[PDB]
Amino acid sequence: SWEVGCGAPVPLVKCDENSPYRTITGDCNNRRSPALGAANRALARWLPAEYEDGLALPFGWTQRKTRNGFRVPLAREVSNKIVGYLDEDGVLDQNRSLLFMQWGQIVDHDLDFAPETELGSNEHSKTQCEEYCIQGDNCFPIMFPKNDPKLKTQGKCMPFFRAGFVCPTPPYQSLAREQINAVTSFLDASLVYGSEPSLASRLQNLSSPLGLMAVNQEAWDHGLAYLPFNNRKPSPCEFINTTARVPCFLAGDFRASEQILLATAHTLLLREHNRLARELKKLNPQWDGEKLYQEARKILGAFVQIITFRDYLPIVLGSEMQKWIPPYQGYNNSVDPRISNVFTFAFRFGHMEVPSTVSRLDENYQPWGPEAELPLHTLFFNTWRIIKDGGIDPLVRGLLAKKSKLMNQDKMVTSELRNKLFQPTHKIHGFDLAAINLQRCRDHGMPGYNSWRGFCGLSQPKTLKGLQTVLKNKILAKKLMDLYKTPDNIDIWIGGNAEPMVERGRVGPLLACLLGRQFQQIRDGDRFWWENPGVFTEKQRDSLQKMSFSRLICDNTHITKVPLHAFQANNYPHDFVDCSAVDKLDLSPWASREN
Ligand code: HEM
Ligand SMILES: *[C@@H]1O[C@H](CO)[C@@H](O[C@@H]2O[C@H](CO)[C@@H](O[C@H]3O[C@H](CO)[C@@H](O)[C@H](O)[C@@H]3O)[C@H](O)[C@H]2NC(C)=O)[C@H](O)[C@H]1NC(C)=O
Ligand SMILES: *[C@@H]1O[C@H](CO)[C@@H](O[C@@H]2O[C@H](CO)[C@@H](O[C@H]3O[C@H](CO)[C@@H](O)[C@H](O)[C@@H]3O)[C@H](O)[C@H]2NC(C)=O)[C@H](O)[C@H]1NC(C)=O
Ligand SMILES: *[C@@H]1O[C@H](CO)[C@@H](O[C@@H]2O[C@H](CO)[C@@H](O)[C@H](O)[C@H]2NC(C)=O)[C@H](O)[C@H]1NC(C)=O
Ligand SMILES: *[C@@H]1O[C@H](CO)[C@@H](O[C@@H]2O[C@H](CO)[C@@H](O)[C@H](O)[C@H]2NC(C)=O)[C@H](O)[C@H]1NC(C)=O
Ligand SMILES: [Ca+2]
Ligand SMILES: [F-]
Ligand SMILES: [F-]
Ligand SMILES: [F-]
Repeated sequence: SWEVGCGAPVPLVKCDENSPYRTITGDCNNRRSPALGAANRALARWLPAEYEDGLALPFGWTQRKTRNGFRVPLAREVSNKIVGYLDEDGVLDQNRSLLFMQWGQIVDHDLDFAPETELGSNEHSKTQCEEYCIQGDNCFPIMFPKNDPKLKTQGKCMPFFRAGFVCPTPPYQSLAREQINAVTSFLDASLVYGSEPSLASRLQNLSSPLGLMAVNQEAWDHGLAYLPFNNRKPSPCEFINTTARVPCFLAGDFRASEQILLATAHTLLLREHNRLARELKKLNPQWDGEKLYQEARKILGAFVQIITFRDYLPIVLGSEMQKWIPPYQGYNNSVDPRISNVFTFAFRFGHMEVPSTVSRLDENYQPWGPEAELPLHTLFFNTWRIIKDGGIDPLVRGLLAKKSKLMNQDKMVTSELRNKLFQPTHKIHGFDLAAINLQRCRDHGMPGYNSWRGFCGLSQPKTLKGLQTVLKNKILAKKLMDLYKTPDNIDIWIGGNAEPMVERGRVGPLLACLLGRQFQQIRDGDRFWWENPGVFTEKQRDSLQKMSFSRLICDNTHITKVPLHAFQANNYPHDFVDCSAVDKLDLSPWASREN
């Protein structure tokens, strides 16, 4: 008895079988169990969900029920006491480019998404929740503590709706609540091509047989393309400057326009497709619109994988890289490719790497204009800055020349993300990502810190002094303890991120384990992993090993000077070489001789 069945509300079709191209929804990868890794399924559970009433209520819901005999601290008070800081001076990561942070957010959005509950294409709940903070059904407000400034100017709470959950929708029972993953589990650039047929089609240019993606027809960037605008009205990107009226962009993943620098990456990727598409058409004049689409799409997914696994992971995990992700040994069909629930919180470490400003640089990498550098908080859902203020180049240079914020125990998340966040639904720039990240842990029903420490075979502290050693920080450990009473209750997000960083890495033991586990799993379980023999020919593989994020920039913007290693900190003149010195992708092995 497993309850094994629940395969209801989810899109399903026949397995193309023996087809050399990934299905959009992620289905048909695992032949013997077709729905593994597919979009719109439940986040996998490495450990049993822990809810207040065992079944679905989060801890904190019933204001009288304890978790391990203690009251869980209000999400925002954990923010105020531990996560906040004021001095942005000294904070930058001295050997990681702002692209380091940015790539993590791409990978993240390629792997997982637990959307919010709706139930109101018009309803008094998307207003009874924001206007009166009444807890009920899917409205689980973030109450403000006594003494929070925000009390004085904002209200009684920050509205917050519980995340979507499998099987049905409506008021639900039976089993433990499981959240949905509306995105595919495999590193496959689903953020560029979509997870859904439908949406996947919308994205395509099917007015012509060139196998191109749709591009904006209203604005251009020095003859280079932009992402299409969205049909959607209302539109937050429009609401951000009622005078300008520039809607959000349309991409394979709905979160694309959340911040300007993310929209930038999305558009460099689209560009890479179209570029690949044309080139392919040149070498093989007789290929299909579909054929061109899938083939470029396959080369692109191979790209996102190579940079992630060869260039990005080695530096998030550091020395702990070798221990969780041993060299590739072939596709294993028994390895479960599904993205676990805890990963979606483990991967949120990147939030502590986001700095407070964003720069635009001129051709010599000098401040572009008088208002070059801007507060990150005016950039949430900001699209007018790209379209009407220089385009992409000024913004990509910033990613290569600036640095990320470095995780620090006394400085965790910049106030830009911590007090001034713009949520696409409501009106202000007054939300808190750290309190939300904490509240979301409880909604998803996550086990405590020690449960995960135990899961990774690491010591489990039970007293102040024990927590002091694990964290190697005396004061931090005291605050955490005064708010939680026991480490067993410490929310995984704040717990995993409070640990000191491993050698050469950028996350601690617990996080290196949970991420390290996830990545080995989504690589060993992917039938279409690029090295998996039979997916790309040997000569094609040799061609792909030369890809670099640097070249991607050369071939897709008008930048002519770039670093060789793009994630490490690079100083301009000196660390920047001319594009000609950077290896190009030789698309010649993709040639097709008929006779
Ligand atoms: C500064 C720019 C960023 C903003 C404004 C931002 C904002 C957000 C917001 C609002 C959420 C959803 C909160 C909720 O309703 O639960 C979210 C989720 C998340 N963020 Fe970020 N984020 C940013 C950067 C990053 C980066 C750099 C990373 C990692 C390297 C990251 C990783 C994640 C992860 C893993 C999720 C959960 C995804 C899911 O399963 O749905 N974010 N972010
Ligand atoms: C700034 O970050 C750089 C990357 O973390 C780092 O340089 C890297 O150091 C590692 C470890 O010593 C080396 O890794 C590579 O070693 C051989 C070549 O030496 C390669 O064949 C392997 O693939 C392996 O990855 C590299 O020497 C180097 N990485 C690269 C890509 O150049 C610096 O240590 C950091 N700067 C400071 C001051 O610490
Ligand atoms: C809302 O979006 C507006 C653009 O979509 C933006 O206005 C634009 O920004 C500045 C003025 O704030 C102007 O830049 C400069 O333009 C000429 C050069 O061509 C100079 O001579 C001017 O002195 C000016 O500094 C843009 O041309 C301007 N356009 C308009 C119609 O005002 C606003 O800044 C945005 N404001 C908000 C609320 O975010
Ligand atoms: C889909 O089809 C073609 C692909 O090239 C696009 O039309 C060209 O775009 C520019 C628009 O300024 C012009 O040079 C011509 O009108 C077109 N040239 C060609 C090749 O005929 C069109 O933009 C594409 N539509 C979308 C949204 O992708
Ligand atoms: C494929 O991955 C699975 C997932 O871990 C592995 O299956 C294990 O096989 C070993 C035998 O070497 C057993 O002792 C383990 O208990 C199995 N674990 C699970 C979860 O099945 C295995 O490493 C891989 N299979 C092969 C032989 O390639
Ligand atoms: Ca994916
Ligand atoms: F600057
Ligand atoms: F503002
Ligand atoms: F060149």
